[PDB]
Amino acid sequence: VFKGLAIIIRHADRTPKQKFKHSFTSPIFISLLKGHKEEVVIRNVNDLKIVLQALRIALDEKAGNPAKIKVLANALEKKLNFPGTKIQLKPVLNKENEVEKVQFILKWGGEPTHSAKYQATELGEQMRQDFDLLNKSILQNIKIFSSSERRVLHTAQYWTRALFDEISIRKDLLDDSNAAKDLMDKVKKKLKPLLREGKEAPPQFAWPSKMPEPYLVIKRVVELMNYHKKIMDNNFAKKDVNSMQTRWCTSEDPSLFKERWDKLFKEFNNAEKVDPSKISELYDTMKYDALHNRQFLENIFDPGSSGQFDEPRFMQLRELYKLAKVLFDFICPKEYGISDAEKLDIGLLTSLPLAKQILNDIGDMKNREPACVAYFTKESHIYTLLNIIYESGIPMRIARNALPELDYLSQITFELYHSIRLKMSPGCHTQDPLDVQLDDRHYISCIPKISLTKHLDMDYVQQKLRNKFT
Ligand SMILES: [Zn+2]
Ligand SMILES: [Zn+2]
Repeated sequence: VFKGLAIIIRHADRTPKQKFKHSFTSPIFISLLKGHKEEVVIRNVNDLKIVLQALRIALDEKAGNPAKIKVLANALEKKLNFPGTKIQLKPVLNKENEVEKVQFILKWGGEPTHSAKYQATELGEQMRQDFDLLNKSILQNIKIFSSSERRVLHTAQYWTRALFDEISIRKDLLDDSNAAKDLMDKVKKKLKPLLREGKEAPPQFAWPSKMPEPYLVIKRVVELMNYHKKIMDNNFAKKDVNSMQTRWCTSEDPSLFKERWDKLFKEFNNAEKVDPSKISELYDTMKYDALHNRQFLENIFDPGSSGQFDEPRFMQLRELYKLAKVLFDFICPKEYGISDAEKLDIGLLTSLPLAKQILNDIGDMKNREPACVAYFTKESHIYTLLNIIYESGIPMRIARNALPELDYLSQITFELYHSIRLKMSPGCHTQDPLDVQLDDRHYISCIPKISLTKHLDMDYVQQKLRNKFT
């Protein structure tokens, strides 16, 4: 009895955001500022090659910490051609308005990975199969939206190709708005106390019963992190690191691997200083490495041999992955609101325009004689739109805490049949990243959709929603 579909889709796999920062006083580094006495940003690929050349000059004639110029230079050579890669030069002025030192900040990442096109194409083909079995006329009524971010449009483009300018960027609905950033900071400060001292798993807050107090979990993660840093150092100092993995996608090499983890090891070596914003960073890198650098991850963290044969050795690492998922399940989802009122206000400030559009599109599909509208959005809108759904009081089949992580290519579906059925998918998500069978593509298949509600009267679902718009 199908009549239409309004599907919200998250962007596909992306690389972790990474940056190197160092300050230099040598003249060759100061000359990169080209006389300017304020922050200088470099994003022209040709300008990056010139800066790259400056690092090679510094190398031949010692100008700065040689070890640190190599890591910046090596990272830049591999990353100079990636959109979003930039250099920031922050000059430091002394009492006489003279630049005495310049901070060199190299930032890169946040681009869709080589795996994203595969994930998006499978979904577009799957949806073509699904549609050509429900009603072939639906393909003639496809409308596609995308945020302005490159990673989001990238996902939208390959899904559209797989499904069949038609993609209509809509900044007001699907791009980020500073309306909720004022309120998410009020919330962010509220999460720090939840993790420290001895808060007894405050209220429900998405936390397992068998787990000890949040502060104990953090302290154990620090122990596992301090443990693996020493393994990594021991492996770099003794073994050949360049032979620990035969495939390096995205132009990465063992040096960039060490940098991502060296930073995290620095940020997770004192439990009384762990920042809750950095839990998501730790967990984002663990998925990335488990997806794209498993072999090197195995070997560079391989302890060796402890007497007995085949004695399991990746015990401390599996524990670390498990504990990071707990922290990611009870901090990051609560950046969009802790209390129901916070989840509500942040949810409206972020996704109210999109929510009004969806109900109207469902209303049009009822009056037309089926169609589909796909909105490709950043990760933030999926949580917030979901929060609006729950706080509306509409009868659910599953509680919020029970939903799986809203991973890459997570979807929210509004199926119109008169009756509305809500379904969701966690996207390309796995419960055992260290055991999943991977291809050379470093690509995980997508999880089928699950029903959030049953068939609910259309006229009913509009009152509960329009009552929350006050
Ligand atoms: Zn200037
Ligand atoms: Zn890869």
